[PDB]
Amino acid sequence: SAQDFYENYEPKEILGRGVSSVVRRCIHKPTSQEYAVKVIDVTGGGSFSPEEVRELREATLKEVDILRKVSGHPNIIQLKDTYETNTFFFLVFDLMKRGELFDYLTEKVTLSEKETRKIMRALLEVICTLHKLNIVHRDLKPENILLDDNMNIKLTDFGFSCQLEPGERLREVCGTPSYLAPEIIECSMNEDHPGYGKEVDMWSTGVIMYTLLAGSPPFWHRKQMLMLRMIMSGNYQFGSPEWDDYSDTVKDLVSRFLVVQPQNRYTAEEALAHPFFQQYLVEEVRHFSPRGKFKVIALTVLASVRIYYQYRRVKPVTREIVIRDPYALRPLRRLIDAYAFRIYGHWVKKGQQQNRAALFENTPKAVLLSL
Amino acid sequence: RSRSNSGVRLDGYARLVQQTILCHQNPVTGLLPASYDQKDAWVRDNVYSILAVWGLGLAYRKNADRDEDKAKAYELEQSVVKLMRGLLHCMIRQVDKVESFKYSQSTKDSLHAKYNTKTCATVVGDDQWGHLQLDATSVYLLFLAQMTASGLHIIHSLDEVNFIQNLVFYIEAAYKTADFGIWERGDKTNQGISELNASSVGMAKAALEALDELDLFGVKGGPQSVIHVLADEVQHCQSILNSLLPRASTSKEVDASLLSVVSFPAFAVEDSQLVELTKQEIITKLQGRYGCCRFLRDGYKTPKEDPNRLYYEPAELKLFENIECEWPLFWTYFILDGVFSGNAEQVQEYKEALEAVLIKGKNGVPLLPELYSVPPDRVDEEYQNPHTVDRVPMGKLPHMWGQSLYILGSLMAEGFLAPGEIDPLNRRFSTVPKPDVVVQVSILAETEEIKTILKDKGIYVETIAEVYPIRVQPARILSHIYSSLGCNNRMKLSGRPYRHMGVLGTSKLYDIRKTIFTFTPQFIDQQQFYLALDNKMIVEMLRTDLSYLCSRWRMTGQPTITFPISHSMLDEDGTSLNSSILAALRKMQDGYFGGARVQTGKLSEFLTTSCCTHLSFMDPEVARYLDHLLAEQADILYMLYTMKGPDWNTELYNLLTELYGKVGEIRHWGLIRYISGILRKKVEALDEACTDLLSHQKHLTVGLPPEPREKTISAPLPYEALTQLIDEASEGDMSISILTQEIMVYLAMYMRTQPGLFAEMFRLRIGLIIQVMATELAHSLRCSAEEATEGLMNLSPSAMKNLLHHILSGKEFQGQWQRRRRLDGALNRVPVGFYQKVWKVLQKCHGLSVEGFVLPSSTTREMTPGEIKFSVHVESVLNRVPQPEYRQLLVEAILVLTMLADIEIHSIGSIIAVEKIVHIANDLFLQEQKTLGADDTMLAKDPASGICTLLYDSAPSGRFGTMTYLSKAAATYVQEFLPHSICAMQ
Ligand SMILES: C/C=C(\C)CC/C=C(\C)CCC=C(C)C
Repeated sequence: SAQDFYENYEPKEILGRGVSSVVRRCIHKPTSQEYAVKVIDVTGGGSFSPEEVRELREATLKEVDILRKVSGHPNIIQLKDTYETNTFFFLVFDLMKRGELFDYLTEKVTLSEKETRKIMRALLEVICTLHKLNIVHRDLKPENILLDDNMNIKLTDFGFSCQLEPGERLREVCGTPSYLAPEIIECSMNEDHPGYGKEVDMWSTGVIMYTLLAGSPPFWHRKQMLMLRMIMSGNYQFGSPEWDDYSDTVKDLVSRFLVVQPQNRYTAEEALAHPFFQQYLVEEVRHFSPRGKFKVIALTVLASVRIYYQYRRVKPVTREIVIRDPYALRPLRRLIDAYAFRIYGHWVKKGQQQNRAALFENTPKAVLLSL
Repeated sequence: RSRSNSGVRLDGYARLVQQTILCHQNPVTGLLPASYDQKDAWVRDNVYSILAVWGLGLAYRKNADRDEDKAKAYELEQSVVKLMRGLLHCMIRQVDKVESFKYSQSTKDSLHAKYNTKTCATVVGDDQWGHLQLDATSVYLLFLAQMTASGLHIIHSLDEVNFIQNLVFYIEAAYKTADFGIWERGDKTNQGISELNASSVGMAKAALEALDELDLFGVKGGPQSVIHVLADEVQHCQSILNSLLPRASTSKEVDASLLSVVSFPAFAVEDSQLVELTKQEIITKLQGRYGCCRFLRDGYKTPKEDPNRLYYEPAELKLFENIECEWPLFWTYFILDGVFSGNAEQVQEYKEALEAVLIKGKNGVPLLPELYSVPPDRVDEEYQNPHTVDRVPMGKLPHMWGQSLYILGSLMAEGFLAPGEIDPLNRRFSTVPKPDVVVQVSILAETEEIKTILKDKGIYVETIAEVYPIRVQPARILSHIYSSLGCNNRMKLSGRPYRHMGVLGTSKLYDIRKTIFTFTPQFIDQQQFYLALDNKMIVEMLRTDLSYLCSRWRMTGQPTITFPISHSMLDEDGTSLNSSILAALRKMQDGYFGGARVQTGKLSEFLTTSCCTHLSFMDPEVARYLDHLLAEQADILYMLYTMKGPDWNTELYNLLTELYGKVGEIRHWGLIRYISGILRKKVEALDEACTDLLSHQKHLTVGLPPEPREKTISAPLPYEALTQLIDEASEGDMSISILTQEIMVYLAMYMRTQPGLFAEMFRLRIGLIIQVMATELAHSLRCSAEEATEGLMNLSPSAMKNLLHHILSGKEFQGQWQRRRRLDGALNRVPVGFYQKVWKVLQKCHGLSVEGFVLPSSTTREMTPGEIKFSVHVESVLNRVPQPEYRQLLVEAILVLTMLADIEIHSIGSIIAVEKIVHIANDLFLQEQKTLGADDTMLAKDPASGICTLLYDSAPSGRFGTMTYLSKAAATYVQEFLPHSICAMQ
């Protein structure tokens, strides 16, 4: 009841908004601890018919279930308790002072390699927990990802999640279009494909990699179905000048999640085993054959020499290179993107007609207007 | 047997007060002259200067067990009564001004700031001085309430009770009235321009709360002597204080007089974060080693101003920077804040700091200098190294205002007085958290047949007749009722003016002539406007109005909103309740709606758990009404009804409110709006609506784009003039006049609830808002502009509000970015700090020219980067391009200089044409696409601007983005003007 809601919490200010759900900050009176409450209008202002009123409850009743199946894990919010009324459904969870990753990705257009590594290190380690418990999300968008004051990822809105029965593969289309895996559309356009399994989350996570490190979705174009053929066919490019400055270890791991065929996809457990997420543990013996020692000393030299060489190569900003090609070189390109999102950062929102790629023009107008 | 040591040490304080303050009290009037040179008594200064006497009298009264220390306590107490009574006679001799100011909040009808200390007469005229100082009457009203609460009998007659009651209406509109303020100079420019200062708004809020249900006769008083204060105006002052702070006004980033609002004596700020943030802002920007500057660029007695000119020219403001006179008065406020807050450290750092600026005089008594001024020779040194040169004491010696709080602070810091004795009304607890209140709602049915529709949907309601003896009335009736509070025919006082009543007033239970009264909230009133005829808007207004209630209720009992369901709130069929209201009603039964706890019930159940205010002035026009109350095609008809002539408003008959009746039932918004224009139906809260937008550091422009016809609102305008300005700016078209004010409500609605949509717009241009809203509703459902013009009249208020939010929030339903640049440069939407970034660039240049209109670097010194006047100068240059889309091209072109300016060490040292950088960028955008395979067809020129239409549609970033070509052409122009350049820091 609503009395049970106000006997423990008091909502102070409005944090965010949604289609029918409102996120509101509250104070827990017994503990005086900051907590977020999401306030879903079940009746939805009267627009919801009794079916949607019932369906939203069943979706919400299910929604408590998954958030009740996963708990105590560092990188998904804890549904502290849930209150249901005839007209609302209150869900109290942790307070994330900073907003979604979309808002952050708007502030910093291109998210740096070190920062994304721990971001997704959590997300992949999030993905492992879901797959080990056999629960797929189907909704892994950055707006579904919440960040706290220490930048820690808090995956949010398992609203589209559903627990696969052991060895069962879904058919319903759930998810905003860009972040849908190729067989999501294929199952939508054919009945022979008997469904998709838990490998769906791998593609959605690999999409964040292209968005975070480049500021654009891997496949984006303004009409709806055209994006889909880029997805199922799987035509993606680490285009220039943007994607050449990043290290090569980035590219391969991006392709692994982005393979169109599900069985060859890079599952979460081995996903964390790719060279990017390797960590330097100080206490390792690391024994090596005499050839192995010789490489290390050679590689230690090869490294030092390399670092001097790479740096010597960086071209200081001069008048001419600005005139010929600003985007080509990193410091000016990241700047143009940065002041691109300060002027029109309000023009990026959730959906298809408001994605971040609308703020980037990487192709000639003629090729864009070819068809 | 002997006097206590407290009495002995008070004698030294008695000598200090007598030798410094009480020896100047006029024998006849009890007033205090400012100084020997300024032989007049200021209302604000006299009230402040009497605090030491009042504190001393309270300190002496603590031990009144002997004849002598009873008598000196009596002297100090009645000397305070003499001054406060003497100041009452000064204002009571200007009752004509008080009566006139209540209805027309003009400077020409304001109580005089200074009076004759010898005869309580006006020394100067209504125009020979800056007289409107709402923080001077409020400092009187606040302490009058406090001194009565402490036991001082100041008010002597019920006529003076009516006068003080009428003085409440005098200071009620402080949130919507511009005034010269605490420093009698208005804005920072000192040019006779009144502005909305937080000191006046804050002071009135505290005075209104201090006078709220206060018996002016003390304990031995009755309901006839009680001052009634409406929390609508009290919390409206809060909405302005929260928006203004930490700023003092739109022209002042900070004022040290805000110490008189955040801590003492106002305590007008309820958020402790705001108090600390504003106090620390004063710390960084104002305090030095000789006090605190009143406000940045003050120059009141700076040796760089001529003491003969009463006004300051615009260029003189930059001459006062960093050499402003410093007043130790504000350090007594910090001492007083520490005593109230309980920061012994604070009462120590500002006590030793003040003790080193106090100038010893007479027989060793400390004198508080009015200000410390920079010696004329040493002005250049403080220009370079701030707040280190030795200053000389100037101005008044002693500053009788500041001297009193110094003694008052000294009295309360050495245990001779407690914060509660100087603040008997407990204003010091304004910062303690207040829990949100449970809003009681009693849904009612206008007729029995509506009760069955609600019952069929499971809604427990009483009919309008079932509530009798409790009888419900429109919010207007309550406004008429208060027009009889403070009426005195002999004193020619007409009571409270007609002001719109919000929920905080209409959510109380009213006891008029022993009959309990509940008044319907105003947003459901349908006769005034058409915002109550959209049922989707009733929920939206109700949703915010409960949210306003729960967080801003400061009365005994719980608020009670009586919500009568009317036939208009039913469906078009007439047998079903509208879904939006239907959802709203069940929402309230479950106990939560709009962030507020709603305890739905019957009006009888809430009799004992509500604010039962007894309206004693009704106890033996509106009284006469209350005495009986206690006991072919429609579209064609307007063409008929407008070709009757200009609306004659008389009986040339052969009452459009009757014609307005059916259209409210059929809810055709295009027709109903036209009737509102031709009947001149006007909203009752546009003057708080404009003020709320104004108080958030915005300038409101209503009217179509051209400047002579588009009028800017920078100061809070009263209800009549603001509406007249809108009507005159309506250039005769009645449809725009309503849409202008209709959008104004929605702008204020979103401003109060979502302040983030206006962070990129510093000037709210309503007039083009209809235009920019027309284009998107023109491109959607593709049609002509005239059809869109007819279309714009046709949407529901909620749809109109949504579509405006569709405009402001940046959500999208020629080209994509052509529609995102015609919507970004037509609203003059600029990134956060862009006006603060032009200042940096102009210091590296000689100017910024747009279409051959220069914005020189002389502006950088003239106004500060954060000055909104500077924002106007950059803005004014940027509207020299008529076409909206090209303006945004100029806008991001300006920033590509900003980002290139940081990289470039050297300065261009000449003019830069922001327009041209787009043009070769258009030219250079041309060449690359030609080389890559663009046809002449796709690269088609914009007829007026000269930019390719594809360049308008091009994305901002990318290899081929608009700001890559403009980061490209912002270098060839620097080639010719700067032959040699050095770029560093990448
Ligand atoms: C490193 C910049 C290289 C080409 C661009 C040229 C820069 C400028 C021509 C002057 C514009 C702003 C100045 C603020 C001081």
